[PDB]
Amino acid sequence: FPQVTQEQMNAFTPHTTSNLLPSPEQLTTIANLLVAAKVPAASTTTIALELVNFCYDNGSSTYTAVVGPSSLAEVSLSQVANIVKASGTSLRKFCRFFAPIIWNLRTDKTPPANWEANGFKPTEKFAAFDFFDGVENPAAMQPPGGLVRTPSQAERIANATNKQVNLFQAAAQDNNFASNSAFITKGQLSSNSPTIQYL
RNA sequence: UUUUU
Repeated sequence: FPQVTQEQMNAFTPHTTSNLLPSPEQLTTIANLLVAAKVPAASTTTIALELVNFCYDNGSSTYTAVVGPSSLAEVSLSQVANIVKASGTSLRKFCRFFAPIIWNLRTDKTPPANWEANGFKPTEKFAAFDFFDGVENPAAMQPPGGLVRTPSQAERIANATNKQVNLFQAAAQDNNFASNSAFITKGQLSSNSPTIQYL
């Protein structure tokens, strides 16, 4: 190895990606299938934003019942969300790409729908959506004039501590069985007692 | 990776 010199560390191409966002190769196998849904060529970020806006109020699980007709084309959201659930990228991974834009578009104006009953205090309610780690990412699509306001520390602590509570609501309903068969599960649906409801 | 109902 040639003991890197100054000219080499002065002629570096700065370029950052992240595995929390869908790979650049996956951003094309989505656009090519969107136009295949008769979607306009130029207006391809609008339809994706109109889905990020829906996952901002209901969530980004793979089990989210996406319902609603788009107001920008003749394509329904369900077939947009089902297109984006292909080629490997998860829905949440996709909404993470536009998180910095939905931040500007909706913060301090309209909170996520499911915060009154997701464990968020009223002051830190605008981080009440998953994929909130999309603004902690300089790789996601950034808004023209930067973010409206940086997330506060309270909001981050909340999104962290509430991310773990939900994981101990999903992982506390399933089992540590590694097979759905009737010989391993023995019929038991869950593998853990009601330590999954009480404190 | 897992945050819906």
